[PDB]
Amino acid sequence: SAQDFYENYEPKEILGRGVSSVVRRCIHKPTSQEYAVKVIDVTGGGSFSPEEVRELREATLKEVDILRKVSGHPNIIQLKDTYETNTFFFLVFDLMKRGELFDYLTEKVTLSEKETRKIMRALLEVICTLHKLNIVHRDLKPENILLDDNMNIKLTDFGFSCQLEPGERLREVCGTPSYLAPEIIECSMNEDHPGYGKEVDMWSTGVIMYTLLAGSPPFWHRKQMLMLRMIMSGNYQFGSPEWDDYSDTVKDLVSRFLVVQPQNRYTAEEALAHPFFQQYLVEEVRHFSPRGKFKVIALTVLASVRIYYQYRRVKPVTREIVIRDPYALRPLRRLIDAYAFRIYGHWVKKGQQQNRAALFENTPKAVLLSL
Amino acid sequence: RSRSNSGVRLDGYARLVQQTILCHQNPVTGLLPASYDQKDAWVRDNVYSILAVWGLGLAYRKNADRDEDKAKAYELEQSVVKLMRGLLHCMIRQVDKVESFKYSQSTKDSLHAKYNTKTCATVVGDDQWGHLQLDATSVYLLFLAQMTASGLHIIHSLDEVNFIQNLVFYIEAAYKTADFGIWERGDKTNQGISELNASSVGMAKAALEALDELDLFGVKGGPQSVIHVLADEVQHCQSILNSLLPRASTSKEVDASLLSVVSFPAFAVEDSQLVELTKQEIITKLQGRYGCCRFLRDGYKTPKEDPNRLYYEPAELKLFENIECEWPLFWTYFILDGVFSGNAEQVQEYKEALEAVLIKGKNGVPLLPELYSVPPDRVDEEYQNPHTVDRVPMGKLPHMWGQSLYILGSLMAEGFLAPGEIDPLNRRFSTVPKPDVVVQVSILAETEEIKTILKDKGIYVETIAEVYPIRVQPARILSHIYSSLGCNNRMKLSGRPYRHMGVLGTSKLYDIRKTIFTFTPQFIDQQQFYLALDNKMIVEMLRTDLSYLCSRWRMTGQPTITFPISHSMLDEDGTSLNSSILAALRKMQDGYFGGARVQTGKLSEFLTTSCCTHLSFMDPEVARYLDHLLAEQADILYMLYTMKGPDWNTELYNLLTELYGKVGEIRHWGLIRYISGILRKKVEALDEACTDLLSHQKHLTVGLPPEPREKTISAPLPYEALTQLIDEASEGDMSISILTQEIMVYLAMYMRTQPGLFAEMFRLRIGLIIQVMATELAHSLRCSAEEATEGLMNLSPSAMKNLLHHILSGKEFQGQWQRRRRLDGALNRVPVGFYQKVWKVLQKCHGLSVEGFVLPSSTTREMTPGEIKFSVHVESVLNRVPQPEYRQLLVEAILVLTMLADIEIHSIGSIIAVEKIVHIANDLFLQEQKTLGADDTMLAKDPASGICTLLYDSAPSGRFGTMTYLSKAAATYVQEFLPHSICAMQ
Ligand SMILES: C/C=C(\C)CC/C=C(\C)CCC=C(C)C
Repeated sequence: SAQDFYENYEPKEILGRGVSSVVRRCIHKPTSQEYAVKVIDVTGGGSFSPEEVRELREATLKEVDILRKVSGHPNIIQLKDTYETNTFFFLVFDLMKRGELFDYLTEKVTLSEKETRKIMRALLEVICTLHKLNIVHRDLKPENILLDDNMNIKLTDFGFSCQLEPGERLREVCGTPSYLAPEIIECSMNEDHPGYGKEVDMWSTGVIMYTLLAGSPPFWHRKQMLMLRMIMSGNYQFGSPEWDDYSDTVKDLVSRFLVVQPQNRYTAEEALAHPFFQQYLVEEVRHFSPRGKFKVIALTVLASVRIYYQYRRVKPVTREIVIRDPYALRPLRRLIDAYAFRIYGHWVKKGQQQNRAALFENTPKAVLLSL
Repeated sequence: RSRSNSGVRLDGYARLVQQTILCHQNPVTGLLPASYDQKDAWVRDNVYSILAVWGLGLAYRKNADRDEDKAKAYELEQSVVKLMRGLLHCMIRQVDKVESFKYSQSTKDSLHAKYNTKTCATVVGDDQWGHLQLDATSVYLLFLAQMTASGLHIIHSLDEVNFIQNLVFYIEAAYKTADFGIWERGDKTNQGISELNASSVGMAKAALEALDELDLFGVKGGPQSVIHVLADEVQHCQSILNSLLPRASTSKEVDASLLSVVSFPAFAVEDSQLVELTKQEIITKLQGRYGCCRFLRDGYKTPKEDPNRLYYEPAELKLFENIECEWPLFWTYFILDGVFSGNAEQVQEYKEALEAVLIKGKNGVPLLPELYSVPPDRVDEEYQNPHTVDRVPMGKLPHMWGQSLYILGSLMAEGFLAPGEIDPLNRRFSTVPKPDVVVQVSILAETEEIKTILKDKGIYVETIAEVYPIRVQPARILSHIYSSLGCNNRMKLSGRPYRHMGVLGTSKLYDIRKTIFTFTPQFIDQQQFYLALDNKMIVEMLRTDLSYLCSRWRMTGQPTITFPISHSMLDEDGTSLNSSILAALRKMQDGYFGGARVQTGKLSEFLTTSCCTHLSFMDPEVARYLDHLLAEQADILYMLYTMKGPDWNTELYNLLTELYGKVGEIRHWGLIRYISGILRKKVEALDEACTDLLSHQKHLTVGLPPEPREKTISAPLPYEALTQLIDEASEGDMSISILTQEIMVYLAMYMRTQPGLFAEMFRLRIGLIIQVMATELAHSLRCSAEEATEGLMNLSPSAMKNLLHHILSGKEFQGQWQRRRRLDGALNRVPVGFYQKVWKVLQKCHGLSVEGFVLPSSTTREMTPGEIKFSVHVESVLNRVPQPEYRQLLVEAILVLTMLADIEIHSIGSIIAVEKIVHIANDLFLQEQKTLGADDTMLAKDPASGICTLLYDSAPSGRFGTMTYLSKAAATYVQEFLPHSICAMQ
């Protein structure tokens, strides 16, 4: 009841908004601890018919279930308790002072390699927990990802999640279009494909990699179905000048999640085993054959020499290179993107007609207007 | 047997007060002259200067067990009564001004700031001085309430009770009235321009709360002597204080007089974060080693101003920077804040700091200098190294205002007085958290047949007749009722003016002539406007109005909103309740709606758990009404009804409110709006609506784009003039006049609830808002502009509000970015700090020219980067391009200089044409696409601007983005003007 809601919490200010759900900050009176409450209008202002009123409850009743199946894990919010009324459904969870990753990705257009590594290190380690418990999300968008004051990822809105029965593969289309895996559309356009399994989350996570490190979705174009053929066919490019400055270890791991065929996809457990997420543990013996020692000393030299060489190569900003090609070189390109999102950062929102790629023009107008 | 040591040490304080303050009290009037040179008594200064006497009298009264220390306590107490009574006679001799100011909040009808200390007469005229100082009457009203609460009998007659009651209406509109303020100079420019200062708004809020249900006769008083204060105006002052702070006004980033609002004596700020943030802002920007500057660029007695000119020219403001006179008065406020807050450290750092600026005089008594001024020779040194040169004491010696709080602070810091004795009304607890209140709602049915529709949907309601003896009335009736509070025919006082009543007033239970009264909230009133005829808007207004209630209720009992369901709130069929209201009603039964706890019930159940205010002035026009109350095609008809002539408003008959009746039932918004224009139906809260937008550091422009016809609102305008300005700016078209004010409500609605949509717009241009809203509703459902013009009249208020939010929030339903640049440069939407970034660039240049209109670097010194006047100068240059889309091209072109300016060490040292950088960028955008395979067809020129239409549609970033070509052409122009350049820091 609503009395049970106000006997423990008091909502102070409005944090965010949604289609029918409102996120509101509250104070827990017994503990005086900051907590977020999401306030879903079940009746939805009267627009919801009794079916949607019932369906939203069943979706919400299910929604408590998954958030009740996963708990105590560092990188998904804890549904502290849930209150249901005839007209609302209150869900109290942790307070994330900073907003979604979309808002952050708007502030910093291109998210740096070190920062994304721990971001997704959590997300992949999030993905492992879901797959080990056999629960797929189907909704892994950055707006579904919440960040706290220490930048820690808090995956949010398992609203589209559903627990696969052991060895069962879904058919319903759930998810905003860009972040849908190729067989999501294929199952939508054919009945022979008997469904998709838990490998769906791998593609959605690999999409964040292209968005975070480049500021654009891997496949984006303004009409709806055209994006889909880029997805199922799987035509993606680490285009220039943007994607050449990043290290090569980035590219391969991006392709692994982005393979169109599900069985060859890079599952979460081995996903964390790719060279990017390797960590330097100080206490390792690391024994090596005499050839192995010789490489290390050679590689230690090869490294030092390399670092001097790479740096010597960086071209200081001069008048001419600005005139010929600003985007080509990193410091000016990241700047143009940065002041691109300060002027029109309000023009990026959730959906298809408001994605971040609308703020980037990487192709000639003629090729864009070819068809 | 002997006097206590407290009495002995008070004698030294008695000598200090007598030798410094009480020896100047006029024998006849009890007033205090400012100084020997300024032989007049200021209302604000006299009230402040009497605090030491009042504190001393309270300190002496603590031990009144002997004849002598009873008598000196009596002297100090009645000397305070003499001054406060003497100041009452000064204002009571200007009752004509008080009566006139209540209805027309003009400077020409304001109580005089200074009076004759010898005869309580006006020394100067209504125009020979800056007289409107709402923080001077409020400092009187606040302490009058406090001194009565402490036991001082100041008010002597019920006529003076009516006068003080009428003085409440005098200071009620402080949130919507511009005034010269605490420093009698208005804005920072000192040019006779009144502005909305937080000191006046804050002071009135505290005075209104201090006078709220206060018996002016003390304990031995009755309901006839009680001052009634409406929390609508009290919390409206809060909405302005929260928006203004930490700023003092739109022209002042900070004022040290805000110490008189955040801590003492106002305590007008309820958020402790705001108090600390504003106090620390004063710390960084104002305090030095000789006090605190009143406000940045003050120059009141700076040796760089001529003491003969009463006004300051615009260029003189930059001459006062960093050499402003410093007043130790504000350090007594910090001492007083520490005593109230309980920061012994604070009462120590500002006590030793003040003790080193106090100038010893007479027989060793400390004198508080009015200000410390920079010696004329040493002005250049403080220009370079701030707040280190030795200053000389100037101005008044002693500053009788500041001297009193110094003694008052000294009295309360050495245990001779407690914060509660100087603040008997407990204003010091304004910062303690207040829990949100449970809003009681009693849904009612206008007729029995509506009760069955609600019952069929499971809604427990009483009919309008079932509530009798409790009888419900429109919010207007309550406004008429208060027009009889403070009426005195002999004193020619007409009571409270007609002001719109919000929920905080209409959510109380009213006891008029022993009959309990509940008044319907105003947003459901349908006769005034058409915002109550959209049922989707009733929920939206109700949703915010409960949210306003729960967080801003400061009365005994719980608020009670009586919500009568009317036939208009039913469906078009007439047998079903509208879904939006239907959802709203069940929402309230479950106990939560709009962030507020709603305890739905019957009006009888809430009799004992509500604010039962007894309206004693009704106890033996509106009284006469209350005495009986206690006991072919429609579209064609307007063409008929407008070709009757200009609306004659008389009986040339052969009452459009009757014609307005059916259209409210059929809810055709295009027709109903036209009737509102031709009947001149006007909203009752546009003057708080404009003020709320104004108080958030915005300038409101209503009217179509051209400047002579588009009028800017920078100061809070009263209800009549603001509406007249809108009507005159309506250039005769009645449809725009309503849409202008209709959008104004929605702008204020979103401003109060979502302040983030206006962070990129510093000037709210309503007039083009209809235009920019027309284009998107023109491109959607593709049609002509005239059809869109007819279309714009046709949407529901909620749809109109949504579509405006569709405009402001940046959500999208020629080209994509052509529609995102015609919507970004037509609203003059600029990134956060862009006006603060032009200042940096102009210091590296000689100017910024747009279409051959220069914005020189002389502006950088003239106004500060954060000055909104500077924002106007950059803005004014940027509207020299008529076409909206090209303006945004100029806008991001300006920033590509900003980002290139940081990289470039050297300065261009000449003019830069922001327009041209787009043009070769258009030219250079041309060449690359030609080389890559663009046809002449796709690269088609914009007829007026000269930019390719594809360049308008091009994305901002990318290899081929608009700001890559403009980061490209912002270098060839620097080639010719700067032959040699050095770029560093990448
Ligand atoms: C490193 C910049 C290289 C080409 C661009 C040229 C820069 C400028 C021509 C002057 C514009 C702003 C100045 C603020 C001081």
